[PDB]
Amino acid sequence: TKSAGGIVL
Repeated sequence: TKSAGGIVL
C-alpha cells in the first residue's frame, strides 16, 4: 500500500 504519490510503505 502506497501514498498519494507512492512512498512504498
